[PDB]
Amino acid sequence: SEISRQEFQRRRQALVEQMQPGSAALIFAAPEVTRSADSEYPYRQNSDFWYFTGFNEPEAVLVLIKSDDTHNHSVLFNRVRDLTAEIWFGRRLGQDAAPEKLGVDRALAFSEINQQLYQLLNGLDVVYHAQGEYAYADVIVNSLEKLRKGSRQNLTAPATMIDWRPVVHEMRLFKSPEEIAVLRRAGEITAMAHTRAMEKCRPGMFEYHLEGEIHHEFNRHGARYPSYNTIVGSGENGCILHYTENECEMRDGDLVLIDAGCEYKGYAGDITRTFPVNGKFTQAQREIYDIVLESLETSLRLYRPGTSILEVTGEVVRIMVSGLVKLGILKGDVDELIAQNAHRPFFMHGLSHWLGLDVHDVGVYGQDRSRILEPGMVLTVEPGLYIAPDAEVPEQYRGIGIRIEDDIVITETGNENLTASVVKKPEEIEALMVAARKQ
Amino acid sequence: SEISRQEFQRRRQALVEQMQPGSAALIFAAPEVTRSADSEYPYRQNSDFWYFTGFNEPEAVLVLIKSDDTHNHSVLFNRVRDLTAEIWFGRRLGQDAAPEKLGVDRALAFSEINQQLYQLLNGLDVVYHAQGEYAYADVIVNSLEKLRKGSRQNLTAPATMIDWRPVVHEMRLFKSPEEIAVLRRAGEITAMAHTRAMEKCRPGMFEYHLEGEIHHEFNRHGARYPSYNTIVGSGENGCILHYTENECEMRDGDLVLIDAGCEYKGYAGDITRTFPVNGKFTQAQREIYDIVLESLETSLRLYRPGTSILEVTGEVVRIMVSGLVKLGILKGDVDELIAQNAHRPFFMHGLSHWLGLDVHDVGVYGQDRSRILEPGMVLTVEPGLYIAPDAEVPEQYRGIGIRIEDDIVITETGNENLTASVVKKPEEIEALMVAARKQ
Amino acid sequence: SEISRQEFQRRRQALVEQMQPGSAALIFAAPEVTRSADSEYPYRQNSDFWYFTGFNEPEAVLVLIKSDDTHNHSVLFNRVRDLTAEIWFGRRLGQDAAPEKLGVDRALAFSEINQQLYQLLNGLDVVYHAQGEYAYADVIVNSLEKLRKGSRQNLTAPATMIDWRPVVHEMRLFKSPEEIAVLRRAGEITAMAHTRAMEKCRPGMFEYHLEGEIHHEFNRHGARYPSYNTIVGSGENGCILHYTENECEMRDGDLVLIDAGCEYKGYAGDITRTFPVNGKFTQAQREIYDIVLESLETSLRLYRPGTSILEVTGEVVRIMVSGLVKLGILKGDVDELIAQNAHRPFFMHGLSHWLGLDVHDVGVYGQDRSRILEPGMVLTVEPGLYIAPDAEVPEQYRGIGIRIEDDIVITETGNENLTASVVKKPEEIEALMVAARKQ
Amino acid sequence: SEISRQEFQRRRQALVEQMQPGSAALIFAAPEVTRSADSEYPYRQNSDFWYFTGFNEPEAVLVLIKSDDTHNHSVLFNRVRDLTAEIWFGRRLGQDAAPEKLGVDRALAFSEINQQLYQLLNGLDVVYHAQGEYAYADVIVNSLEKLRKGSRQNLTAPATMIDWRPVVHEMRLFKSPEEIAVLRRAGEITAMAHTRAMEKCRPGMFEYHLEGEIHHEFNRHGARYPSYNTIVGSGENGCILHYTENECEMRDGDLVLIDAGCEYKGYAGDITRTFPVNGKFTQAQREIYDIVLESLETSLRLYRPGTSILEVTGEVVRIMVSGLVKLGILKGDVDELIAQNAHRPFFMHGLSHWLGLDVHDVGVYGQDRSRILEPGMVLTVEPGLYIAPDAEVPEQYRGIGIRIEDDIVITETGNENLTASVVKKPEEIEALMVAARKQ
Ligand SMILES: [Mn+2]
Ligand SMILES: [Mn+2]
Ligand SMILES: [Mn+2]
Ligand SMILES: [Mn+2]
Ligand SMILES: [Mn+2]
Ligand SMILES: [Mn+2]
Ligand SMILES: [Mn+2]
Ligand SMILES: [Mn+2]
Repeated sequence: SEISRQEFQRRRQALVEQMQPGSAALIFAAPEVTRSADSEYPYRQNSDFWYFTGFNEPEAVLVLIKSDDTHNHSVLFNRVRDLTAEIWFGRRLGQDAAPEKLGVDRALAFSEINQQLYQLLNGLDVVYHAQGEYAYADVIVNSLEKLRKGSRQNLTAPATMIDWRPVVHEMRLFKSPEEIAVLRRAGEITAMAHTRAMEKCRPGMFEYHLEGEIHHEFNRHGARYPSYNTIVGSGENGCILHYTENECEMRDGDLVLIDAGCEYKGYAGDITRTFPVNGKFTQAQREIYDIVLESLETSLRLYRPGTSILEVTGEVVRIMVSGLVKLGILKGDVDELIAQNAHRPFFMHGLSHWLGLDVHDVGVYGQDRSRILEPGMVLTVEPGLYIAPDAEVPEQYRGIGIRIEDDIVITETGNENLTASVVKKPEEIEALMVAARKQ
Repeated sequence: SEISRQEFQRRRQALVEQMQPGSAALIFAAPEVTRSADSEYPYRQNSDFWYFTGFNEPEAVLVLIKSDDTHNHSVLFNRVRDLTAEIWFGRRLGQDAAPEKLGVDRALAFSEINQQLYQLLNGLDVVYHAQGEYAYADVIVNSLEKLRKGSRQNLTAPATMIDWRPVVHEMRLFKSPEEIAVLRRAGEITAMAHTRAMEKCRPGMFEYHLEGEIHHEFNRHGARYPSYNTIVGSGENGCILHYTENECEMRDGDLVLIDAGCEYKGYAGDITRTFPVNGKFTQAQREIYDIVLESLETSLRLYRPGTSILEVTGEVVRIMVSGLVKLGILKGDVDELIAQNAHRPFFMHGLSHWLGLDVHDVGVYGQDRSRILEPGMVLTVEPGLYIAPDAEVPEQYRGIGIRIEDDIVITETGNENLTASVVKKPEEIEALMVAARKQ
Repeated sequence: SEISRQEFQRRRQALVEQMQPGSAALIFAAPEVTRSADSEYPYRQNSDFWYFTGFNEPEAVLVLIKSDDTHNHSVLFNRVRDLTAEIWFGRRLGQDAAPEKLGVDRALAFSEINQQLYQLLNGLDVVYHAQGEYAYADVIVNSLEKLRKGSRQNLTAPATMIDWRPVVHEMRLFKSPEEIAVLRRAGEITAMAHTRAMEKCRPGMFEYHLEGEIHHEFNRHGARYPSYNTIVGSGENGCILHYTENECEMRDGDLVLIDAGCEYKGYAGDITRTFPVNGKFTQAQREIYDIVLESLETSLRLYRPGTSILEVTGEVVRIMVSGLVKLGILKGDVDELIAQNAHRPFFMHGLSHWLGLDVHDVGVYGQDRSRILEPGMVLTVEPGLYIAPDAEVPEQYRGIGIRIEDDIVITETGNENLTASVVKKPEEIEALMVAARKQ
Repeated sequence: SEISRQEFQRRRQALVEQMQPGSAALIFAAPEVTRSADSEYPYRQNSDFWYFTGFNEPEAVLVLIKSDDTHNHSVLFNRVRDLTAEIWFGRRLGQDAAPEKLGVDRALAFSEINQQLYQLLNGLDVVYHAQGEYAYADVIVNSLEKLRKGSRQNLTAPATMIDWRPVVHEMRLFKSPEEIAVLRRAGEITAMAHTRAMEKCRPGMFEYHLEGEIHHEFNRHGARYPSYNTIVGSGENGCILHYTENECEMRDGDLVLIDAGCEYKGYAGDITRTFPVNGKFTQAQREIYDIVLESLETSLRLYRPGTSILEVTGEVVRIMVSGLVKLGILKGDVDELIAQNAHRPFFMHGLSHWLGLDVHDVGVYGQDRSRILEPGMVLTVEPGLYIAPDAEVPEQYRGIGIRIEDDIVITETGNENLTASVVKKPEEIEALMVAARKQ
């Protein structure tokens, strides 16, 4: 599944629809980035620029001009076709093929941006620009100065600049059926990688070995890159939320927390599964795992239109405090403990965040993530309990870090879980591992 | 194999040895880099900062102070130990453990760099700084302005600034036995990945599938990342030197050029192998492959102390022109054709480049890469012939891109080939592929 | 005459009136400026910041907040009272006395601007800021980034930024009776300086001597500084529009063009008078002077509400071409010559420009300065003829540069000439000079 | 008197003499500076650029190239001759006339600086550049990056950058006989201005009136601009060291402290004289004035080769403490009071500073201004006593600010006072004022 040219065009029309007449929206591509000396990291297009073009080249600017309420057109600045630059670094779309290919009205060489942009903004009343996103973009836009100082040439600069991100990000917050299909495939690809990791894990292997298995699985399904740096934290490393070293050998008797997700057609998969390295939870590991699983299951039953992340979080907190008191990790009255946020040393992050072109996707959460949920919103559900190796708790719980994380989409009557194809019930994990351990 | 703390210390002493008395050398860590929004690319330490520390954290500065000819000491500025930043993002070395761990005399918090640096440069005569490398580094160093304007406080700024790169890069150009062992392991890891790719390749698979196989092989041996973006160009894509899209399905009857190398302990492996997708070279494919192979073999026999890349290139050019004339691709007198650089449309890059902490390693080449080779120098050997799909040559050669690339180390009496463990003779490639194709 | 605190307040209310509810206008002071090393030029406040405050200190920002349609208040950031900085450099208004003194509601220390500004813009919908005026102002305003990234702290940034200059400059274009009184005094002060210069001029004196006389006259009336760099161009120097060297000794038989105006209470006086150095126009000097004077007189009769600078310019051009044809300087048909802009080599600048807090005052001119004139507009009237020393014209006209420039205010039924108190009719100039030359 | 072309050439040769072979010194002109909107302050050339050229145009760079120990040449980048830019703003030297005029070997258009500079620095070992002086200069110099990255074009960048200021400023610290003649004329011009001010001062005049008299006197002698902003502090304003408002009406019975100096041929005059507004010192005014005068006279007797500013300051401090104890302003033992720096609340600045192309001239002072004085050094001598209007001292001394400041040149056997032509003994001041007050 993917996002076609037609949908990119619809998104552009939806923005223009919200734009004032006599205005221009400017959307810039991500700059290339250095890894070391003259080598660069694999190119990652800006999420917002991608959302409107599906074009993976740097040095490109999308210009949406709304002359009036009926008249509007698009202009793309992109790298010119160059034979020696292409023989060396790869093919370029160029200007001739851009209009038909992307669905834009015109295409100009990026090399001419400073000679053409001011001419496109001349006499407009508003310019929509995401100021402060990229320094090179700001330099180009600020160079407005030509218009401001060009009255003798009969040039006028738009006196209003509006940040298009709040509107674009609210658009991104609500997925189209096509986007949900893409995310559904990403969740499925990420689930297969996690299953594979569970089936490959053996005491003595290095944490990065599971990362290697996961990235090979992402790749074979057409998702070349992870949507974020893979986390493989065994033993004490599981208490580090974003532990990315993945350098320790995995110990017999320790749990391993895997946080990994692919990037398929620009969209993020986001899955976390914690399981025993030897295929068998110990009693103390199983006791913490149960609290985190109930937190997840209860959340999955509750998430729906009408509720909110904040509301569902209160349910998880009560589940957590209850279990921590029962195990002896917390001491006191449940309601009193809840009132003093006593769960915080063991659960210090949020239960959810939006999911889309970015793993921590754009969109307003409302204070304390209280915004009412509506169909089309995609988010993660990732309770966790992390007992520090030196926490003042019963000895057998120290160094246990557990998180169990799925990706869901709010539907008309609940939510659809995009990553339930990888097991999370302890007996199922053990059963899965036991079958793999026998060949 | 690896580079221990002792060797990092020796390198620091070797720099100090070359430094003037009453001076300070400043070496900055690479800044973290954004991939998208709030997600960052996997951290890659600056090669020069790594060369002297083996420390993989950002926001760190190595300060080597040479008080006089007998007295010198080191100061490291690095991120302070922070409990909440570590619970979230990972462990930090901190200041207490830095001296013993890295072998530096003192360690100060990076947060105090602007309050301490000027005090360290006060009254020195020279400051060695790689100006223009990183903007943040330049801002810190330029803020010298405190010393210049602080005469009333009895402060004086060094009036001389020397770029330490020419000296450090000349150091990097000559590998220690330990570095050669690391590169030898990197060449071996990269060769196993290429062998694996040859054995997995089947018509119909996508170019990125081979990239997935290669990166999984790098990973299992402890080389998490490639030293450069993997190139898998089948058919016409083989004529694009650094084709990294790797998006086309591989065709029965086409050749596939794979350019890939791992990064092991900071060092680059750099291997290219071109072979038939179906396990069998066609006559026309075999005819071009032979010219490129002879170019490589002859070069491997010749490379040694006393010669140069330029000198060996002349040998390759004659081999190329000779074969292109014999095949009908070039027309005329060999010596006349050589004199007019007639091979250039088919071989447009250099035969070698240095290899080390960077795939295109630092070090002076001499005009036209004429510097006399000496033991300890590591370089690649990567003749290639690329016949454009529209080249005015016999129809059967169009769209053929071939490159065969090994990594070598110049020794006292020749060179040691670090990547010969992956086959390159056509019968050997076919034999290898034929055995894999039967299971 | 001057502009009191009440008027500065009215101007602030008039801006707020035009502002949208839920917005803030930011107006920054001019930065101090270096003359050489550690010495600075005499401080000149930004015209727009002055227009709203009458406050002559650097490091100050005026913040006008419009909470809604009925509620609005002002906050001033200004240098804190410091005993040692004041003993050395001068008194500072400080925060305690600012509210009453300037008429603002609150005053905060400039040192706290970055800790307070974002708090003042939090939750507003619009921020009016003159982007690109001062780099330091832009850095402060862009540091919006705190609001954008502070959603977890419940902070929101205004998504709209509007340039307040077009509105403020349109305000500045129309003078209040008080401003016209100030400009009237400035025109009178500048006229006395020009009269003094005419009465002091003697062959052999240096051009800068007249500049010295002029600046001494400005000073004695309370106008310490010129509104622009004084121009004293004798002989060939008169053909250089903004000749400011004023280094040549004045020759018997040459004309001297003086362009000078004071800055009184922030407003510009702008007067040009050209006269013979020896007190007597030669026939050739008198013949060119007559054309320029008729151009000025005709313009002074015509300027009124309903007409425009462009319209009056056409009248001047016909006068010029007519006289140049009659003298032999131009050859051909008057109407044909006018049609080919044949006067341009001799009159290459505009006839008028606005006058106010800046000598070349803000305000839209309309294409080709065609905007219809209205009461309250202040402008200059400064025809000129400059015959280059090598111009292909009758020998006796070469090296003659003449300009005669007055400042006027458009009234309900014409214009009031603010600088007619300094003579411009040749017989009057000669009469004036002849009387001075006898003591 | 002035500095001719030959001397500018000698200075350039003296720098080249101290430069290493295979190097280039870069000296940039001061950028033009905005006063308001499109009007600029009168141009002030950078002191160091002036010191080597005597050229008063912006957008110019002096390049001194020392090929070896015998071979060296100069290249000047300066604004090209442009007919329309000159008709409007003034004449430009241009490239054709530059070599002969300034005495440089070649002159190139400033517009070509980025295409030519790197070519001039190619292959050199050292570049002398005053980093951080001007941002535009740094941008030009840093754009070295072309050389660093141009090895394939056979370009090499100098690896050493040396700040030429310490050497140039040490040169500037020692005046040539010609420079001393210029400073002698500047001191004489400034003394006539101060005499004029004393003779014009009358109760009721405004402080800025004396500033007007002073600047008119500077001007008539060919010193158009002050070397620093004129200070005219009457009454309590005299206790503000650099009071430049000069806005108060001068009161009968108050003292007026005038700090003013001209800028003649680039050099600074620097004189301070404090006298009664009504021509008669009161007893309390006379008692403080005597302490400051003795401090000055004693210093003038002492200043010579072999001593230092620090040494002479100790003499002044004893004189001050002695007189303050005798008047009742200080209480205690003189030696004890001196030991606790009890004079500091009344004398808080230094006794001297260097004088030359900058009023606070370049040159190393040594810790606490202890550098041994040598012939050729020019400095000021400006003891002062400032009793705050609220100081806990006898009522009659409050609000008295007095400073008496001369400019001297250290000679072989003492010093020559360059500004003694304006009276400083109280009876002489009164006598001077009394004669002027009668007409
Ligand atoms: Mn996750
Ligand atoms: Mn997540
Ligand atoms: Mn390669
Ligand atoms: Mn290579
Ligand atoms: Mn004028
Ligand atoms: Mn004018
Ligand atoms: Mn002074
Ligand atoms: Mn002084």
